[PDB]
Amino acid sequence: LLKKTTGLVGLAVCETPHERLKILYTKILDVLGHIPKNAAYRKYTEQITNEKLSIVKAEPDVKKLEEQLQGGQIEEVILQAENELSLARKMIQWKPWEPLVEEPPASQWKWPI
Amino acid sequence: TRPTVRPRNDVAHKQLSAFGEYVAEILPKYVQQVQVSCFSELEICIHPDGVIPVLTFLRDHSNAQFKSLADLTAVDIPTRQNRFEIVYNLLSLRFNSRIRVKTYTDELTPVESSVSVYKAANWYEREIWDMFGVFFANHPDLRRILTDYGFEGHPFRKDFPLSGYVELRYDDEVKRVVAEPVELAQEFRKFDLNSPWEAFPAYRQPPE
Amino acid sequence: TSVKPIFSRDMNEAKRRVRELYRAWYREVPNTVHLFQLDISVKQGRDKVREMFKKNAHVTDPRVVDLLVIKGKMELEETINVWKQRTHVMRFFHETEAPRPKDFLSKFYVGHDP
Amino acid sequence: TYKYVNLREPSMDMKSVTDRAAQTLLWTELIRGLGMTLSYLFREPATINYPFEKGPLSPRFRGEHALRRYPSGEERCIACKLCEAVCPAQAITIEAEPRADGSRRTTRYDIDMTKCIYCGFCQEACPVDAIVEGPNFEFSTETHEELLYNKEKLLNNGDKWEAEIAANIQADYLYR
Amino acid sequence: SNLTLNFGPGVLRLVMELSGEMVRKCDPHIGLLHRGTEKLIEYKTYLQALPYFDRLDYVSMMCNEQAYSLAVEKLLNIQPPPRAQWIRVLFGEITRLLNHIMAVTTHALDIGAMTPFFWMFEEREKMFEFYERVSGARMHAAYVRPGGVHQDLPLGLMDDIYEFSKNFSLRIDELEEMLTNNRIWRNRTVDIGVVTAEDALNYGFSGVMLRGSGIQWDLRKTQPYDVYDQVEFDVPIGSRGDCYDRYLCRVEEMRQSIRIISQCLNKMPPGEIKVDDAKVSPPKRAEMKTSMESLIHHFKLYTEGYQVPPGATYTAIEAPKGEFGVYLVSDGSSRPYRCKIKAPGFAHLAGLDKMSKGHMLADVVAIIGTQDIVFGEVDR
Amino acid sequence: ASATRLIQGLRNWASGRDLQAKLQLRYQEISKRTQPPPKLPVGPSHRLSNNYYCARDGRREAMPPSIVMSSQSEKKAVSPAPPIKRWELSQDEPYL
Amino acid sequence: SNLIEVFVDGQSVMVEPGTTVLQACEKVGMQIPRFCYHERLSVAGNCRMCLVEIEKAPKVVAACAMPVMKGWNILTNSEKTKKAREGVMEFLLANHPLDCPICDQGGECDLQDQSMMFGSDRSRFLEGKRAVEDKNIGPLVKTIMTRCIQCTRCIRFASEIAGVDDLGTTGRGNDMQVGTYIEKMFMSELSGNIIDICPVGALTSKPYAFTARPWETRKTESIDVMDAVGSNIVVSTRTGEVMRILPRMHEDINEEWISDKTR
Amino acid sequence: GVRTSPTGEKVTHTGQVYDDEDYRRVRFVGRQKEVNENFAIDLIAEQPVSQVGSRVISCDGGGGALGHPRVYINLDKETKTGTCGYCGLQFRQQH
Amino acid sequence: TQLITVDEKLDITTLTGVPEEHIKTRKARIFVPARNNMQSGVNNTKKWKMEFDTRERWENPLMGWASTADPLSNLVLTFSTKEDAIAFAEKNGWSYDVEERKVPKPKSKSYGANFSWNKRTRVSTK
Ligand SMILES: CCCCCCCCCCCCCCCCCC(=O)OC[C@H](COP(=O)([O-])OCC[N+](C)(C)C)OC(=O)CCCCCCCCCCCCCCCCC
Ligand code: SF4
Ligand code: SF4
Ligand code: SF4
Ligand code: SF4
Ligand code: FES
Ligand SMILES: [K+]
Ligand SMILES: [Zn+2]
Repeated sequence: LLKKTTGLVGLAVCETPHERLKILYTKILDVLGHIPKNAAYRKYTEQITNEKLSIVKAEPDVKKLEEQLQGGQIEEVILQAENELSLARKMIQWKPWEPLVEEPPASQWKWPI
Repeated sequence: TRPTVRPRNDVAHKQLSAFGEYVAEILPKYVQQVQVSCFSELEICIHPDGVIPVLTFLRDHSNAQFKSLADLTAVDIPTRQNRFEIVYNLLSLRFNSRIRVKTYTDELTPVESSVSVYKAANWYEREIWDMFGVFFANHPDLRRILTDYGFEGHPFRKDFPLSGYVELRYDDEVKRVVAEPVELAQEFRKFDLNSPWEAFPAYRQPPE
Repeated sequence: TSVKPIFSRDMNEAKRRVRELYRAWYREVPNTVHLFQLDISVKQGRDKVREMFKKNAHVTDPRVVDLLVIKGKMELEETINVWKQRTHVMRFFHETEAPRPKDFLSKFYVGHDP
Repeated sequence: TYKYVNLREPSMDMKSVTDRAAQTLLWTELIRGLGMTLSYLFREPATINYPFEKGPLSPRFRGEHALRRYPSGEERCIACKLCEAVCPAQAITIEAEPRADGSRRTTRYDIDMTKCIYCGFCQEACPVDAIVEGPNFEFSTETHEELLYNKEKLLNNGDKWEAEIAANIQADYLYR
Repeated sequence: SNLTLNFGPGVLRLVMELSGEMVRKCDPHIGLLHRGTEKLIEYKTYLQALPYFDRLDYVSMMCNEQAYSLAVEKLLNIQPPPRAQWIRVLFGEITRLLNHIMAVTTHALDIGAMTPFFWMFEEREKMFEFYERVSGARMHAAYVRPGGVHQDLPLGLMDDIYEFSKNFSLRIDELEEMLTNNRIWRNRTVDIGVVTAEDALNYGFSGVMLRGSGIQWDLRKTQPYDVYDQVEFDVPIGSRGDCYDRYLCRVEEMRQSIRIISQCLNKMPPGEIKVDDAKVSPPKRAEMKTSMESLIHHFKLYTEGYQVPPGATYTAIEAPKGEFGVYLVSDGSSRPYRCKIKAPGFAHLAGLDKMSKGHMLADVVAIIGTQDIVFGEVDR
Repeated sequence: ASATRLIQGLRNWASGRDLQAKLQLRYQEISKRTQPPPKLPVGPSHRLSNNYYCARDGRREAMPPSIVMSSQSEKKAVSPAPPIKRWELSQDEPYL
Repeated sequence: SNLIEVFVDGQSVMVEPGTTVLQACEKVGMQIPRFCYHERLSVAGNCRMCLVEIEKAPKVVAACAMPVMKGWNILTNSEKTKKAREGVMEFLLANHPLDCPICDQGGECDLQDQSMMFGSDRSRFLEGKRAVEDKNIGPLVKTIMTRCIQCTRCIRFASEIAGVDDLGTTGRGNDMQVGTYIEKMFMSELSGNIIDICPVGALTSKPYAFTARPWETRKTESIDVMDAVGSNIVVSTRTGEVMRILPRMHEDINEEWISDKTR
Repeated sequence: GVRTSPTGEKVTHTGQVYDDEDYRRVRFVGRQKEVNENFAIDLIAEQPVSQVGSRVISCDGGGGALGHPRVYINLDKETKTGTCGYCGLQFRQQH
Repeated sequence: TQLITVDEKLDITTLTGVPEEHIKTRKARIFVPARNNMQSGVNNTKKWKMEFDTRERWENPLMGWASTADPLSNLVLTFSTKEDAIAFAEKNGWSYDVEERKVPKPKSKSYGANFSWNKRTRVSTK
């Protein structure tokens, strides 16, 4: 129907939201395959990305895709997919599935003192 | 317990406990404690090396989306060897939720600045420099924001006194506002208000 | 005993940063006396800079002298940019403050302070 | 549950384009603003004639402090120091002793009116309605220490304003 | 090279780096009203700490009272009575009218439109009469307290609030006649201070500063407090993120505040106004002077104060300037261990440097107007 | 209220509104400055029986925060709450 | 060892045989409310504020007097313990005078404090109160006996520590009055400690009377020099002026008492 | 019941007067020492002793909730009257 | 490596902004506060406190108020253990003195001892 505005300032209307979400979700899965399988970030993000990708592949309509992705406008769903891709690329470098780097001191989180 | 007692929200308590488990198992490298208060607020107590990886997670993960930095706070607790408790209050508008991320430092260990995650932090941790003396590494313009320009000390430290060490007056000899050691015409009257009877048995600490 | 540094790995890099901060203050003192139109000399302001550096001369911790260099750079940034007024520059010179009793006997005469 | 301020697309027929061109060239909204200013020119202004006319106040009004008495001349203050305990500014300084008939009475009741935040926590903490924050607000001074009230000043304020203070308390004590 | 203008000492210091007419850098120096409020709070009881909140956003007094009261009541695990909650929502929206009159009319006064200032401050004087009739003070009421409100409404106050509210929309209409369609007012606001939605979220903006950019967020709707889920109102949403849509959002929030005030006047319930836990709220003076327990509780609440159970909350409201938060830490005693005050104007004035880039020097006073900045809450 | 009808008509024409119906100056329509005395109600804890304070003690039902994780399968990924419901446009006045 | 195992709120603790319920709860850091119990006086068991539930026992026990049996689970925070405390506090405050603003005990009053902590927040007493004739026991102890809650710490102190046997209870029932029954002057060398151990404002310091108030006093821990005992004291000052002298607990010197010269 | 020191300075109801050699009298030079001349210790002595036929009397200071907390005064001593600790009104059992 | 080894004593006195007179002439006192003997409650004897030596309080010439020139006259710090207080005092260059915690020793209480057959611990009244 070619939505005129997203309503959010600085968030332009995406012309082809379905193909853009398919590209972003397969790119998230490609980046996310470089994480070990036992990492919870990989399991959880593959789970939610496969759910969103199946919803995108199942719905031709743009408005109904917005109501069942449940993330607002379709352009901020695209923006969140970009943020998840950037996050996964950072999580490869951080490697935060590793064990805890240091225990806190024994009364560090004791409240009240 | 209906009229005068605050009603407990068990649904939000269960949801925030599940999301705290979620954050603790996605990021076990930095998460030290996860707790949910009885009024249903989630606290993620982390190691200070994970200021940037945890906050970037909560900002960017599709199940978190904590896009708003509501507040950034230090708390001085002098009985801890890491006396400063750095507190991040985050708002997810997508999931209509708030989270608290807590870490710690002493006087000499720098905390990594989170301006690359939230630009909102730019003044807040700058305030934490001014009020508490916590240095933030890789901050763009870290300097004082609230105290006077030549101010010595960090006022919100609990060993800093209520009235300071200096006070100002106009001196007409030097034609200038001058700083002198503080003398009060009336001393602030310290009130010892604490009852010697225990108020809350649920918060009783185990004895020695 | 393994702590995280601020800028300096040891005391030599720390003394390097102290030394560069002293160079910058030494260069800045004549401009500070000029544009704040101070009633002190350049020699007197440089003596005050030397006094403030020698006051902290006993410190052997690299993180503490890193924070001292950071705070000295903040004071210098507040001086070069006209963020301080003349009053803040002259607060280093405690001119309206009467000299404190130094020896035992005059402190005995004036009051109870040790 | 939300509305869009400023999401109107203007009509592009020749009627509306000519309307906007006439507004641009003939200054129509400017004449509208001049009409509204001219409309207030012919209204009666809201100006009261101070000091002959006064701004309206309630009997709850928090003004100048006063120490009150019983209807026998005995002062109400029994030196309990609740008002200085609750005083958020620590504006109240109290010293007390038994006086010559053994009564628990103050020897010092100071209110620094320049520390005072005029919030009335002292009059609501007072168990005997001794300290009140009365109705006077016209007590500006020429010197700072004239606003450092001792017990004699506060008892004279009570004796000065009691005919008004008692009637204001009479109008409001059932809300307290 | 480029010009450096030090606009010296609400009160604000500004360090401008200008390149002719354009603004290259805006450095706001603050702390000119830093009073160390939240260090003073640590040496006072919770009741004693309450009047500091009147003096932070000093055009939004009872809203900050409400935020601090909600924080303390959350840590105390008690709830106010329903009439207290309706009085808090009524006076919170009266307070919102006060703040948006202050915001819009001083923002017009700083641009040059000086007359609707004088028109709307008489309405503001009548609302200060409402504060004075309910508490005894025109501005710093100390009225909304942890546990409810201090004192019940005097008889005849709701009729006068009705008589104010019945006429106030015409005052908004003539303000809007002076400014909204005025081409001079539009030239000073329409392309000025454009904030994208993502930058407004990232820079910690809240309130109208989000809603002017199209972000559908209002804490009275999303995270509702006292009885805001029982009142019906709309949330004005901007479309261009500029000074003009934020102006229109504040005008329409005055409209919706009048709507909420009508609903509060019609739905005010009977009952008590403090929580009937006398270990938190002080008893009535007639029973204080009659009952032994009531006198003991009066004594201890006005000298020690109530003990708050240990813990930390972040309690936020939709104040008229945005999200007003208290991060309150109790150690178990009757005094706050820590009270961090989150003000909207702090992050808004931090975002002033991005908002002023590419604009003129006369646009900066308009951007400092559209960010509703009171330096009491900015500096604490 | 004391304005003559010529000035009143000029004023209503210049504003474009009926100004006498909604005057910004207050008159006899406001409440009396002397009111009858109130009789304020009491709360729910003003009872002579079944009113033990331990059955209504709010501060003593506050608990320490439940430690979810401490450092001393195919489970579903969770969010801190369900996603926020999309706001509906105003039926009252959408400006559409 | 012959230690027996008891339970305070489920927590195990090993106590000596003959340990009371109150002392067993003290070993896990729980202070049971009390008025007549004092750990340096003999056990009276008559204020009934220490009543606590032992589980699987359908009657509260006086924790100051009851020895623990092996295997008791002491329920310090259960519902009927709290109801017992609220009922006993209600009876203590039924006839107690509304004197807290004019009473010197206010702010440092056990009755005020554990009325706040363990009692109800309001009154059901719709009657007139008793009023007791004041006694004259000397120039040191001001006596306002309407405030007396009849805990008999007076009498046990004067009998057991001061060795005087001049205080007692005359009468019977609600008319039972603590006093000397005659115009007799209680002037021991240790007579000022009944000001300390009186939990209420019935026995106050006549020199300290009306002058200060405990929240505004600064507490300086110091030493007596009035003799060679070296009694540990608190000098309580206010705005740079010495208000009074209280004892400090030193178990090996002055256990928690001071002489009247010291005081 | 105000009186006057030999310096000419009025003595307050507390009993405060500066000494003759005290410099702080200079604050009243050209100005006045504000004293209240309604001494409460003299005005409560002017009240007559209330003769009542009860053994215990109650006083709230008059006005109900406008007075002080209601206290109960024993009147068993016939040597001394029973004085209210708040308002200073004194009572006597008439038998 | 990203961690350095500092074997020096922890000293932050040059960073706290405290003037030298209120570092080297003050005596911090580290102590568990004594129980107010007006009351039997012991909840104020649970934590360690750090206070400083009381300096001069004099009479204000105008009002008679207590004037002070001591900035540290109201500074009372709370610590969970003695060692935390000692570490905080040594970190700030404060010369300190520590009083040990005085606990009340366990008493032997027997209500039956009030009514003994042959001991002096009989009460003469009850
Ligand atoms: C003796 C009395 C003298 C004064 C008379 C007026 C008194 C009252 C004045 C009240 C207002 C004062 C406001 C002060 C500020 C003014 C600002 C302002 O208006 O700026 C000017 C504004 C500026 O408009 P703007 O820039 O705001 O509007 C946007 C315009 N675009 C989109 C193009 C960028 O208007 C003008 O420039 C108009 C100039 C005057 C034109 C006069 C009418 C000419 C009509 C000719 C006939 C046309 C017929 C159609 C075509 C066919 C022709 C054959
Ligand atoms: S009004 Fe408030 S600040 Fe003023 S004396 Fe009373 S309690 Fe203190
Ligand atoms: S609260 Fe009232 S009675 Fe108590 S000291 Fe203050 S003024 Fe006097
Ligand atoms: S003894 Fe305690 S409860 Fe009784 S009047 Fe005195 S302070 Fe109040
Ligand atoms: S006067 Fe005090 S110590 Fe003596 S029995 Fe009565 S309440 Fe107990
Ligand atoms: S304490 Fe056991 S009954 Fe008094
Ligand atoms: K006593
Ligand atoms: Zn009386």
